[PDB]
Amino acid sequence: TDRFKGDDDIPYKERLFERQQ
Amino acid sequence: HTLANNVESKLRDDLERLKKIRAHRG
Amino acid sequence: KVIKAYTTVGSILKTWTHGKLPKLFKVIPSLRNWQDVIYVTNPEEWSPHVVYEATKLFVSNLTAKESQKFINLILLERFRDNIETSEDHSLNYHIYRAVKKSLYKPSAFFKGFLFPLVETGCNVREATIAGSVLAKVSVPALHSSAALSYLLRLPFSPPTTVFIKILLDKKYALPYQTVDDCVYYFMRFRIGEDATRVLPVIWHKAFLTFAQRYKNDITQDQRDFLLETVRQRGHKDIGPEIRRELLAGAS
Amino acid sequence: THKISDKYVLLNCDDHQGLLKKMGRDISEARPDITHQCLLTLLDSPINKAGKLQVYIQTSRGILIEVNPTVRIPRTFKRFSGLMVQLLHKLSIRS
Amino acid sequence: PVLTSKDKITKRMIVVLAMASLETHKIDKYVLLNCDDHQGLLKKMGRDISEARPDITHQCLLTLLDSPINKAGKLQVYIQTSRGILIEVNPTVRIPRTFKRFSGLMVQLLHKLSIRSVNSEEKLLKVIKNPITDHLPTKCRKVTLSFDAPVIRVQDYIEKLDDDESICVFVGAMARGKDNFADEYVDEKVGLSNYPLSASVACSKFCHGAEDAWNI
Amino acid sequence: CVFVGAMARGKDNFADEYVDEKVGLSNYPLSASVACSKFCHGAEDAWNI
Amino acid sequence: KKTKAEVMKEVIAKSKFYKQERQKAQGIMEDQIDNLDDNFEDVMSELMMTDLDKEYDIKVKELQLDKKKRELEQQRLDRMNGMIELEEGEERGVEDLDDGFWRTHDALLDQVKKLDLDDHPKIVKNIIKAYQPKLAEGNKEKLGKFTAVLLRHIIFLSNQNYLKNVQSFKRTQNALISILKSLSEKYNRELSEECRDYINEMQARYKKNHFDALSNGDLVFFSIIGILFSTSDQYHLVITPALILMSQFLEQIKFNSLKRIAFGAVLVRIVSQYQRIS
Amino acid sequence: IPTHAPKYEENFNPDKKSYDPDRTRSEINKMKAQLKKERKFTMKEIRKDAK
RNA sequence: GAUUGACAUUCUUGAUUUUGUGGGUGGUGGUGCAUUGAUGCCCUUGUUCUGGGCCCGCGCGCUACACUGA
Repeated sequence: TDRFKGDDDIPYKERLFERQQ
Repeated sequence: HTLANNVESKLRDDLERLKKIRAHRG
Repeated sequence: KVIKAYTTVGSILKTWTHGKLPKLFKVIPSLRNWQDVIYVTNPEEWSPHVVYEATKLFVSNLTAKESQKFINLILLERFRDNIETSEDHSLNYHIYRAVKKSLYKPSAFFKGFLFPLVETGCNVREATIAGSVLAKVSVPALHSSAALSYLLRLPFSPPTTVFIKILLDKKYALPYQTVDDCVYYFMRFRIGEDATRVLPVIWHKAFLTFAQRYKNDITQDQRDFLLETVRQRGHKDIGPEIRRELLAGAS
Repeated sequence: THKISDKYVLLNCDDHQGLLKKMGRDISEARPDITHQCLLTLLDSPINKAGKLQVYIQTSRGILIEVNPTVRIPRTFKRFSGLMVQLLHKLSIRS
Repeated sequence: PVLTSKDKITKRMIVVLAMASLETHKIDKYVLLNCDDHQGLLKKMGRDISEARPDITHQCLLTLLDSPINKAGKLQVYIQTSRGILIEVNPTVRIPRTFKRFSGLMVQLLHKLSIRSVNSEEKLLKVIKNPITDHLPTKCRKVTLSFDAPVIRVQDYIEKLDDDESICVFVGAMARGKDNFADEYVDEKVGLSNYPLSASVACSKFCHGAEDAWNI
Repeated sequence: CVFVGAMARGKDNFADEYVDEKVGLSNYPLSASVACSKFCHGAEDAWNI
Repeated sequence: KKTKAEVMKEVIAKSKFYKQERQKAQGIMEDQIDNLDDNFEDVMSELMMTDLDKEYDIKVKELQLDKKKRELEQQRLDRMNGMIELEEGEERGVEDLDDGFWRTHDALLDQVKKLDLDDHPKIVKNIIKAYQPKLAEGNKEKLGKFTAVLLRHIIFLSNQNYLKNVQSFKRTQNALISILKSLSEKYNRELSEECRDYINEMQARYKKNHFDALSNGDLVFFSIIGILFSTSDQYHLVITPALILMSQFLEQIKFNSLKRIAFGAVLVRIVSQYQRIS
Repeated sequence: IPTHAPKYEENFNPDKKSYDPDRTRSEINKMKAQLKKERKFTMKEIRKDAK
């Protein structure tokens, strides 16, 4: 990590997983 | 992976019947 | 006549959304009275997939007689009415799909939609978008040069000459019909269309870049009197590019 | 912080109209953005990259918050405010 | 304290940030570049996530009022993006201090392009076209801030040459990317400090060395 | 140690029980980030960074 | 709550669109099943039954019988700067510096142009290559094999014997090296593969014998690859195994005679030519 | 200095439980808690009824 | 006999076309100028159907976290 940060998202990942289930 | 969950839901429904035979506003 | 359910069919296929050609319209080219059938059906059937599949089937079944039977009367006026009800005078996705499916009959569709475009007040954006949907695909060469010489030995109009600009800036091959077409346009461009209509670079987009990869089998003396034309027309934007654009015809 | 209902919302000057007067103080000094910018420049300073500091921030409410030199603060302000109440409630956040 | 770029009599200081990203997106939905509120369009269009940051200039605004030679007003800054918008500054400017007000100031990027002060006369932020050497003279020493050269401090670098007309610097603002460092104006690049630095702390290092050499 | 205030406006009397050397960076209006960055860069030049 | 009201409104309009589509589909199926069988009966029971083509025929006969520069001026500097930036990225660049590992076959083109040695053979093969590039629309990998076979044939004809015209043969080989560079700028993808074929060839010869089973084709091969190819990249598939091959050629065997001494002298000249610029 | 990233969760509410990683035991953690508070509620209510 | 809607593998039309080379990659615009007068700048390749966060806290004991270590 030089001059940045982390990044993640909300429950749309669980929404895509529920579309995949 | 499923025995715990369905016996848990069945005993939860059993205690819900215990709450439901009396009035017992929750 | 009809089955007297074509009013119900017209009411549902005005606002149809998803489906294909039914048992009526699958062989309505193979019927005989289908002119009167679709006449009393009154084609306000302007649903997208019905329009696309209907133009698909009767351009699969379009001859010249069939073109003069069910092309001229209502579709030009429908284009005029939708460019009137729109403010920017633009066609739709189903109109674009209809042209993209319907272009591939060579000499019937030209008399269908290209040649009667000059009938009742052609317009700039509409002829530009018509040249767009007519030039996004391949054009047949012999019928293309026929249509070019046809509409240029027809009298002058600005939305027609915009289509002529598009057809000659398509970077297309050259027959002798286009050679003497350019010759009689040279003979018309004296002080004549040059006297009655001043042409700026907007209509000179044909004549700014003309013969980049075109002739290659003819001399440069038609180039010489085109150069005497462009030196008779005083303009600063066009001149010195005419030599290095027009000298491509070797011999 | 302010648990409104819903969940927390931080106290800036710009995140509402009148929660500052609703709590009973002045919107003119509701200033955590200079704290965020000041601490991120102190963290991204080269002497902090060499590790000769330890940054004790504090508020008017008597609390004392130590940050290590090795803290990578989130670069934005929204992620920083999302970290801020995690700090102000859980009192301890990990690597 | 007043200073335009036609102030050719004495030494000035120029800071230019290179290869930024601020070109407003229009979904009447009217937003600028960000990296927290909207990112689905930023990941569908193919642009890189970490490059999208107006927080770099929103935190670089310390260079607007850092220099204590504001009694002469030595500073002038300039930004550069892929669009190519450039911005002239006042050393005693009144900047939108917070991010949401600076971010609401996006019609200045998009279509307004000309803001004026309380007397409706002084254009506080000026968008005159490229280059920069039309405004400052060619007498400005060629350094750009990079990550490979041996470091020379800004105090010694300034106190080397005494009465040249301007000093200049070119800083970079990215996740990682070789900026066009020494092709346009610069030839020799000065390295930063012996640790990986950020844009705001690079500008802080440059201006702190400049004011410590000019002795304020 | 520097007791750098994150005040927007007011008096820096918060540490008037241990702090003696009342010193700043100028008499100019600065930002607090600029004040602490000036002190950290002064520490860099003092301690060979 | 207003967003939820508009959400219920959009969901109601979408449900109405789905109901209208289903009702129209069922009505169209019933109408097309119960209409056409008497629609055809009615349509058959009722008694129901140029100059563009001429100009198209004229233009068709006329077209079937006979059957600026500023952009292209700076295009050369654009491609040259691209070559220079890729050259520097190939100097200290591209291939990751890692991995820690501790229509013929060489005879038919000669049989086709097998009348002369240099001039008429390469001229006839050049005309045949022009005809093959014109008429090779589904076989361009066979054109690549053709270029590799032409390269191999032209290397073993560029070196045979100098009892002939020395100056005129050097003239025609300078022209040959120039046209070989002109085609190597266009085609490389199996030029490198036949270069590997020759590296394996000379390696098998070098393990077979010291120097007496070594032809002079290595000289002209190393010359052509270091004259056409920009040999200033860090690791390449072609030159670097050939670099250590000529390194072992320079420092492996006992150079018993002035022929091998001159071999080494022209090798030192050619390696200065190789890495003059790197 | 070796630098690390602080683990936290967006819109962090202390009253709500944290973001469960494993979906296969998230519901048993929710239910082995709910069950316990509902068991305490029903036992407290029936003994108040008895008294 | 290259190929088009196909009595769901079928006879029913037919020059509208088949494997590769380029270049036009994308004009159906937003925009400064009379209501249509290349006047600066941007981008390229519209559609069958489809979407919800919310009104357990307190604290008493018991237990872990410390070379006083194991």
